[PDB]
Amino acid sequence: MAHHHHHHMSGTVTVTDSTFKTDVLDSDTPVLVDFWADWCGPCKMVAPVLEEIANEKSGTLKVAKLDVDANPEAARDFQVVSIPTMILFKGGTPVKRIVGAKGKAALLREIEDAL
Repeated sequence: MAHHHHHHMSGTVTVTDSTFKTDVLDSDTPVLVDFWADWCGPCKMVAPVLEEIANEKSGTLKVAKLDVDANPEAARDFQVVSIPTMILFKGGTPVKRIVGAKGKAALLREIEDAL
């Protein structure tokens, strides 16, 4: 029976729903979740633009993603009409929400401006 693992070390990782309340909820940090495709089309465009905000933000936060194609129920559950959707959580709660495939600048404004 192996308990310890070497997966947590991995930076960007998708957090399951059952583990969400164990990771997000538990942790008291701003969880950046993105509800888009399986990561290929849009992710390729929102790859750098997203990394920028993270690089400037800090190196502690966590970036979670989910493939809508596989988890379509989760989309509608959180009102998701567009593919490039994102929700800025904080302590297991949707404090902010941003949607749209734009540059780091704009994407960054959608947050602060929304705050």
